[PDB]
Amino acid sequence: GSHSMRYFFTSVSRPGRGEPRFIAVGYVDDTQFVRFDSDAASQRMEPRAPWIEQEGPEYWDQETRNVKAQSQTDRVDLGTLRGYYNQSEAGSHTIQIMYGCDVGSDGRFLRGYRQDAYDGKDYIALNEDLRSWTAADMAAQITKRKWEAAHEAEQLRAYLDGTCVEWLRRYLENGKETLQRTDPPKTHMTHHPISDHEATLRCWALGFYPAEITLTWQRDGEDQTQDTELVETRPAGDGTFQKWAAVVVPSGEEQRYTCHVQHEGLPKPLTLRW
Amino acid sequence: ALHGGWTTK
Amino acid sequence: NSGPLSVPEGAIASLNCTYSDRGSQSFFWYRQYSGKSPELIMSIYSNGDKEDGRFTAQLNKASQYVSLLIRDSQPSDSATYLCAGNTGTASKLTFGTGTRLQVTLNIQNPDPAVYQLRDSKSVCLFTDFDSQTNVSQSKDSDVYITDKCVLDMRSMDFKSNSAVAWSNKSDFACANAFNNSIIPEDT
Amino acid sequence: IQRTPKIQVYSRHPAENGKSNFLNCYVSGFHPSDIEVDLLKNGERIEKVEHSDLSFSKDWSFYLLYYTEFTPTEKDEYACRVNHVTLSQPKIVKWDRDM
Amino acid sequence: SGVTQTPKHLITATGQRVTLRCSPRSGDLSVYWYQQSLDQGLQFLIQYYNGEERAKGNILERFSAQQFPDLHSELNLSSLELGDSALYFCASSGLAGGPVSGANVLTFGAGSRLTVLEDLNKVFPPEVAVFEPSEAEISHTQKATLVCLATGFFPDHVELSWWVNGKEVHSGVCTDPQPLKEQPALNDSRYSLSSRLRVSATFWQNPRNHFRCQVQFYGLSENDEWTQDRAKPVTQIVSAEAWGRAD
Repeated sequence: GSHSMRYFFTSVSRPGRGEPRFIAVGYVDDTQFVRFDSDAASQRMEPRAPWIEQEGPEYWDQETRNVKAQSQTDRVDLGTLRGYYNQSEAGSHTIQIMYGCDVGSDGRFLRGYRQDAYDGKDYIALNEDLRSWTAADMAAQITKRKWEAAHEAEQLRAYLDGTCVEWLRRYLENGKETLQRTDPPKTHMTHHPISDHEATLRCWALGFYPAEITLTWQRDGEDQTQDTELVETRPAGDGTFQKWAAVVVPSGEEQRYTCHVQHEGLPKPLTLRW
Repeated sequence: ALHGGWTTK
Repeated sequence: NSGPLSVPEGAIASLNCTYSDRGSQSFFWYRQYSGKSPELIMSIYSNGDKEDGRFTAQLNKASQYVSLLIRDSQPSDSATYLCAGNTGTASKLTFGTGTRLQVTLNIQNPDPAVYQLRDSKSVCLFTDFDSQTNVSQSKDSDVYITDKCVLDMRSMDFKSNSAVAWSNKSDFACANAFNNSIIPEDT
Repeated sequence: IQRTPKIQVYSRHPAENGKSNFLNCYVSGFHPSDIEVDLLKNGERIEKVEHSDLSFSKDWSFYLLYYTEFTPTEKDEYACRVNHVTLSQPKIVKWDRDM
Repeated sequence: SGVTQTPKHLITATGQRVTLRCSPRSGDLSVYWYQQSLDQGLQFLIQYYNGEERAKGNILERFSAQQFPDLHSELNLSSLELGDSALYFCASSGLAGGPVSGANVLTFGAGSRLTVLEDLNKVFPPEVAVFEPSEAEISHTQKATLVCLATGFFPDHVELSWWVNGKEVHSGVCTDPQPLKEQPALNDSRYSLSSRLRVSATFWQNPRNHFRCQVQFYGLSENDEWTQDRAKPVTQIVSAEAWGRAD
């Protein structure tokens, strides 16, 4: 299978309460391995996965320096954009940045991406061709022209096919015991009578990795998406994920419904019947 | 690892 | 790599750089004339080749090879060329060992001779000599001989070379001032 | 511009009474990021509660996970109290093993 | 340029403290301090970004640095040694927020040359003399080459130029690249420099042409103490004039 490394950054302007809050998190495919909090006491890049703690002090110094650089740039951009939209100085605003790169099973570079948002709306993104930028509003056209004049797309592309992919290969080779595993989901089913007429028949799948899983309901061959209420895949906390999908069924015909679970850790898509 | 720098918006 | 190169005018100069840090992502060729400040002349981001005007930069990151190719070298290209590397827009630039490029001029009509100038005191001027002429520094210790110099009269496009020796003693004549010299043409 | 957190209270493993486990409260889909999340045992706060580091999904909506170690029993009931800008009063979601 | 460094020349003794000020280009946020000695190349010292420290390289603890909120920076050196004599450069990259235009490059400043001496009692201004073209050159090549010799100065800080009738001339001018150490055995020996200006023969034969050789010597900044009875070897200009002969 393919793999991916991503970095998430959130800067929140809290005027009057000091300098903006800045939080940075690093993920390898689903696993958080580095983090940084602008309010943390260490003020350093901290490990969060057991397979990243084995890096030398030079690595941690470099990552700390780069994180603080990102924080400085984002703290400047907060005021820049607050002035762009003529927004009040007392309002709290949020900049969110995500960038990363994907690799294949043999370790070859597949694609890369960067996306920046302001207050939860898309601000500026890197196109699929890794050579142009897509801007949402007129304020983002300024940043688009600014980054085009600064050859930023080329430098980012040189970062993606190089440093990014190489460090992702290193991370996959170092934490191969837990990052290349495929935990199959353990499935079961519960039945809760809502009233004397209808009942909720819930289909559970627990302890699977990664989080990509498909839960479907069938009434004798056809998928009925009129009552299927899926739920955000939640982290168990130990490294696995959980997900349930329920359906409201008239009491007396629970035997006509089937739950189908599709996951990469299962040879055949399982079928559950109450 | 991370990137080295980026241009202000 | 430290020079000089001594590439004649109109030829193709090729410089290369030794870079230590293996973590850089973008590379730059700066040019620095003597005493002045380094000014950027080339930027390269992708592995491979890039060309701009008379300059051609080349990069192979896996082997840490950075090279510059100056086409149709001119006398205004004699300077120290430095390579630098960075990992982002405002990241730190680390410079490698630069290389000195010296572009020699071709004289069409040479007329070597040695003169003597007298003013309020004695120097011997040796001008109009060929481009391929090595000038030794000092036969004795009380004598001072400087290296070459290039005078470009732009009102005639007339380019010539020169050198000066001087001393204060009776043992200084312009015929024996250049004891370690070559050209058989005189006053 | 603003979005209300979706709250999920659950346990790490199938809660077998009398065996150690963890109590998870996973909030997602909210914006802005400022949010208070507390874990209540029989109504009172729990102070030994560690939370994950802030991240966000593809729709720029943040998600946090609060967890704490415990041992489920028959009489002890647990809940999660979430207070956000999108909520006029703090929302309490009770734990449900039989779900 | 846009980047301004102060001072341009500085001469101090061992164990002293000096300060180098640098205002970056209008529109840049980051300020880099580099050191270039003759032995090595450009060595990265430090880099600040919008007041905060952005990067630090191999820099001694005797060196402090700061960037003020007005984006200008200062670099303080303490307990100066002879090996600390180098050329310190200040560059500015990084682009401020907004529609500010400019290239995503490092713009270097004019530099500031610091020379550390064990004692300032060996600093001497140069003596300048102009030597007129010979009768042989006027008749042999139909040209005329005036020579200028500036001898007996220390340290190396010097700039030579030619002024014809009050206008600085550059056509047909050549100055020596490196000064010549008078006694190459002494560590604190003086230096000499030569320059040449070549014009046509009939131009020098005009007795109304006035050629001046000007030597700008950078020395003490009129703030250093001077005890010996000779004149202060301060930053000054020594000139040697010459008129044209008709014979």
